[PDB]
Amino acid sequence: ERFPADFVWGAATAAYQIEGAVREDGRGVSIWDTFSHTPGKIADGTTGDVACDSYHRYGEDIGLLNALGMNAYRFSIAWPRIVPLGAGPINQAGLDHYSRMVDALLGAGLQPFVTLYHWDLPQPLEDRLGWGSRATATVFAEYADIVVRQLGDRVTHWATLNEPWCSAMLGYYLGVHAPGHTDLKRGLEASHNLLLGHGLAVQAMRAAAPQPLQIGIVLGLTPTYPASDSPEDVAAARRFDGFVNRWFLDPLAGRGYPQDMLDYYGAAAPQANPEDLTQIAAPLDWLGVNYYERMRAVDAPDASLPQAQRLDDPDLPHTADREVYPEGLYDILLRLHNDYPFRPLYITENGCALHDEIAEDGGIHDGQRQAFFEAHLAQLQRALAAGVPLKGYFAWSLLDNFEWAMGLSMRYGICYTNFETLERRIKDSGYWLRDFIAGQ
Ligand code: NA
Repeated sequence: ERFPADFVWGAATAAYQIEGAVREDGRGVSIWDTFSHTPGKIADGTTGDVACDSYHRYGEDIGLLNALGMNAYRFSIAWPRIVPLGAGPINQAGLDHYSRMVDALLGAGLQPFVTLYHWDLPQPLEDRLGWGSRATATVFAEYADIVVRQLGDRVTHWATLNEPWCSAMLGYYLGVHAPGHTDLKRGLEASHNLLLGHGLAVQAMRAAAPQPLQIGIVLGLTPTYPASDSPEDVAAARRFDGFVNRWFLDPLAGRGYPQDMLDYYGAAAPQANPEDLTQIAAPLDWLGVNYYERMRAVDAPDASLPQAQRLDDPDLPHTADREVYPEGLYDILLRLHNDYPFRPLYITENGCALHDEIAEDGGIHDGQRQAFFEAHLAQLQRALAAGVPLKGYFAWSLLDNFEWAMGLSMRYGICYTNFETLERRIKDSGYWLRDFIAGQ
């Protein structure tokens, strides 16, 4: 029933999703400014131009985290605020902003867990192919250096990237995230340059740091299960597992890219010399897992790569946008612990979206979200029992925000955001986490 006395308890956000103030204090244009301002890309016509106004209202965010009894806050720094041209001079006003925010967090007893890259590539870099270019890896590392030099006296726990599978595949293969390209080959190239940027950044950060750091990367992992034991469905499960999970885990673990996937991708695979693989495998202090759903896979020979489609289970619960499968969190952690070298581990996102409203009494009665937390935290207890070296849990999200291609329409917060007034209110699931955490 109990977590470690020193366990990290937080909630998570990303800069473009919450900050607003997109032109303020020298901020440059990101690929998500471009993409959200492109008609038709966002479901509901919204942008991150205002979002939660957390650029001005991070004090209110800190107020929520305190009310919840949290001891940590996962958030991202916007590259466009720091190096507005992407490769070029720094913007001291950007760094001063996050400096003040860091001091405010520490003053409140909240450990900052900083993500350097949460999808907001400076547009001038995208103009030169973005993650399709190796040069972008080099300048990511330079950005990482600058940030750690200024803030690494106070922040020990850093993640280079958030969810490179999204940035590469949704951004450059499927076209549903910024920058919105639709080419497999470019998606795969982007994956390699993201990974190379990660590895270069780790090295740069260790050199630039004023004290030893605890550096990780954050991956979205989706445990995958064949719908039957047929060779066709099992192979479809392996292909999906490789496309999402092992493509990133293996090179990070020093195992190269998975050979099955290299053979499957054929001519679309990127050109990956041994020197790049050595850099990609730069030793980490921790690994973050973002966990939402499983994939129950059936073979789908006529679909695009990886030729595997989800077989829905209507007896399972569904949220606004996903199937619920808490057991998958235990499965993927047990696999990491036993099969891969990363440790310790943090759950850097876990949460759900629902059609939340303010009820007549003023509260938000999101029982399904409460039950979602309760069920996933039970699986974490099981994983801890099995010896998994788990050191923290961050709910996605602290508050409702701009949820990428779904816009403001898809509410993941444990706090409700009124996007007209910018008032935040804690949901019932938030109060449950508060009281659960206080018990711990
Ligand atoms: Na439902």
